[PDB]
Amino acid sequence: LISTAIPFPYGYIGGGYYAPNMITFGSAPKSNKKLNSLISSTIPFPYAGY
Amino acid sequence: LFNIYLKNILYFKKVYFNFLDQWWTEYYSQYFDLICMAKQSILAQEKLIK
Amino acid sequence: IDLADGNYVVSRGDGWILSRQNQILGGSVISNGSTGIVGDLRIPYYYPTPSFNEEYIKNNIQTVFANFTEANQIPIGFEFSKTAPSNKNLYMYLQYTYIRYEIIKVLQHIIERAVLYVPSLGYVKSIEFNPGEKINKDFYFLTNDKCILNEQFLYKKILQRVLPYSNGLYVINKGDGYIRTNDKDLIGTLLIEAGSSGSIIQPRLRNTTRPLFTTSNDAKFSQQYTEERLKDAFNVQLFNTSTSLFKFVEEAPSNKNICIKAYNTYEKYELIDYQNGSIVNKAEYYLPSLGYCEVTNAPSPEVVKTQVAEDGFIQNGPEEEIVVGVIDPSENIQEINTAISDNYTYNIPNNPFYILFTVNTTGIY
Amino acid sequence: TIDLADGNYVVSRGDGWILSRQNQILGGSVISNGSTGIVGDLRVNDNAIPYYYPTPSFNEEYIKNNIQTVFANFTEANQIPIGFEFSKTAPSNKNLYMYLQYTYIRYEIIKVLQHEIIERAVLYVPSLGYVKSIEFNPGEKINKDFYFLTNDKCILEQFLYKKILRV
Amino acid sequence: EEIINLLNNNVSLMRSNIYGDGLKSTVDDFYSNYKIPYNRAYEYHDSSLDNVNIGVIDNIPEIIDVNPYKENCDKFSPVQKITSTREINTNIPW
Repeated sequence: LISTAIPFPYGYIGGGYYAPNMITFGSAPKSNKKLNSLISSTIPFPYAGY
Repeated sequence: LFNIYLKNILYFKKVYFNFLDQWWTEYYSQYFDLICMAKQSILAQEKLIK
Repeated sequence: IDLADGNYVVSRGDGWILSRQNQILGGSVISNGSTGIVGDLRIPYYYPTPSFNEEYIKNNIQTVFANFTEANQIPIGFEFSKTAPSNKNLYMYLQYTYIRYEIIKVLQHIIERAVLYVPSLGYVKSIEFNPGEKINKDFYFLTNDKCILNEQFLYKKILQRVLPYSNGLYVINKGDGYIRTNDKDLIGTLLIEAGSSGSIIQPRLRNTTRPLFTTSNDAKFSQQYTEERLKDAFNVQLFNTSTSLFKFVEEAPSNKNICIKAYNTYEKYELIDYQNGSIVNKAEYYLPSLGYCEVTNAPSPEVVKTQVAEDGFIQNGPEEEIVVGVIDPSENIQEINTAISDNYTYNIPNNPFYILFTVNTTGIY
Repeated sequence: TIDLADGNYVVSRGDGWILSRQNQILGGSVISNGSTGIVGDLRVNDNAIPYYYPTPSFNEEYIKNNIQTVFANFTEANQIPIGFEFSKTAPSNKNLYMYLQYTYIRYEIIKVLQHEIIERAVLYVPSLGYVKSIEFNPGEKINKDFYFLTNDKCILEQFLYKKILRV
Repeated sequence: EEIINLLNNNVSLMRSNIYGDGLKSTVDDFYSNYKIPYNRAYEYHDSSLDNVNIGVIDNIPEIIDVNPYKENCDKFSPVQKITSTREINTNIPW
C-alpha cells in the first residue's frame, strides 16, 4: 500500500484529466496519382503529461 | 417518536462514553503513575537486596 | 564593418549548425524503397564577453528580436522524409539548426562580440552508400559553426476616410495573416535537399495560446470586456483555436533545394466606440489563427547589413474588413413578449435603452 | 522429434505468430469506393503483456529469466510505446474489408531426452500487428478460412536454439 | 519539568526531579467547552487491509519517465522549543 499510494498527480498544463491533444506525424511520400499528404500517423501530443 | 427515542438513547450513550474518557484521562492516569512508581520501588528494593 | 561607433545587436538568421555536433541525436539507415522520417516534437547557449554579460544579451534580444524565453513555451516539429534508392543503402542523420544572435561593439570601423544560440529547427544530411565504402570525414564532422540557410545581418543600434456609422460600439474583423516585424512570429525555416520532402508542424496546446491585446484605455476597454464584445459579435471564444493544428508539407524537385519559412499569424479584431463621427475608444485583439508559409530557393553565392524594420504588423492574407454593431452592455433591454400585427403601443416604465420586438407580417411600418 | 543432445534448450521461433480463434476480436474496417483506410495501433501497456504457458519444471520465472538472458528483453522494452499502421486504398467501384490482428514472438523452453522432445513451455511476446484485407461484393460468400484460424501459424520460419548450462 | 525541594527548619533535605510528557499543554478545560453533537454521528448504534493485493501491486511496472511538477516542496523549518522548570518547596514528602 505504501508503494502503490502515489500522491495524486496534477492535470495537464492547462488543467484537466481528460483526453489530451493530437498531432499527426510522418506524411507518406507522394505517389504517382495521389498526393498522400494526409497519410500519416496520429499520436497524442502531451502523452503522460500529468 | 420512536426515532426520537432511539436518537436520545444514542445521545445518552455518547455522554456516557465522554464520561468514560474523562475518567481515563483524569483519573486512570494518576493510578498508572502510581503503578509506575510502585514498580520503580520494587525494582529499587530488588537491586539493594542483590 | 561599415557602421558607426557604438553597440549593435544583430540577428544573423536561423540555420546555424554548431561545430562537433553532427551525430548527437542519431541517424537512420534505410535499404530499398523505405522512407525514413526523422523529426522532433517538443535551452539557449550563451557566450558572453567582459562588457556584455548574460543579462545584457538577454534583455537586448528580448527587446528587439523574438522573445525566446516565451517562445520556448510553445512547441514545434518537423519531419524531413527521405526515400531510399532502388538498390543502395541510405543513411540520414539529424542535427539542430539554431539562431545566431550577436552583440557587437563597433569602434571606428568590431572590437567585441558576444553570441547567443537559440534552437530553431532541424536539418537532415543524407548519403547513399554501399557496404565497405569509405566516406570522407567532411560529411560526418563540422570543424566550425556555419550557416546553411539564408545569410542576413539584421542589426539595431543599442541606446482619412469617412465612416457613416451610428453612435455605439462596433467590432471590425480586419483580416487574417497578421505576422509581426523582425521575424518575431517566425516559427522557423527548414532546408530541404533535392529529392526529399519536409514539413513544419504546429502542435498547439490546451488553453495555451497568446492573443495580443492593445487598448486605448484600461478603464472601459479591458481584455475581458473586449473578449465579451468579440464573443457577442462573432462568437469568438479563445478556448477554441487551441485544439487546432497546422502543418506545411512540401517536396523538393530533383535538381534544386528549397527553403520553407513558416510563421505564426493572427486575426485582427478592432473594437471601436464611434461617437459623432469620432473614434473615442479603440482596442486591438489579435487571435492566433493558423500560420503562414513561404517557399524560397537558396540564393547564389555577398550580403548586405540591413537595419531592423519598425515594430508593427504585416498582413499576409487577403484584404478584409467586416463591421458589425453590438449591443452596449451598459444599456438595458426590454422585450415585447407578443408580436405586432397592425398597431401597437408601448409604455416606457431616462437612460437610453433597447426594445426587442418582432412583427407578425412582412411590410412597411 | 529433434536432433539435439539431451538437456534444456531455449528456442526462438521468430516473430509474426498469429494466435488461433482470435483474429477479428479487435474489429475491422469497411472502406467504400475511392477512399483510404488506415488501421493502426500503438503497443504500449496492456496489449504489451506477455502470455505464459508453462509446464512442470519450467515455471514463469525460469522461462522469463532464460529468454531475457539469451534473446531480447521484453520487460523493459514493453514500457516504450511503439506504433504500427497499415494503409489500404479501396478500388474505384468496390468495397474493401480489412481487419487487424496481433503478431507475437514464439519463445519455447524444450527438454530433449534421447532424440525426442518430452516437455515444452511457451512464452508469447506481443510484437506488432497484421492487417488482412479482402475486396468484396454485397452478398458475396467469403471463405471461412479468411476470418478464422484453427491453429497458430507463423506468417513470416526460424528455430534458434541455445543450450542451458595497423599503426 | 519540576524540582521538588523537601524543606526541613528551612534547609533542603532532598531535591527530586519530575519530568514532563513533552506534549502541548493547554490550561483551558477541553471537556467543559466541548459540545457533544446531536445530529452528527447519530447512527451506527481488525479487518482493514483487505482491499490490497500483493500480486496486483507487484505486477505494476515501475515508474520510469517522471513528468515533474515545478513546486512540489515548500521548506523545512525545525521546531525549536525551550523547556521551563518550576521549583516547588514542600514540607510533606512526595
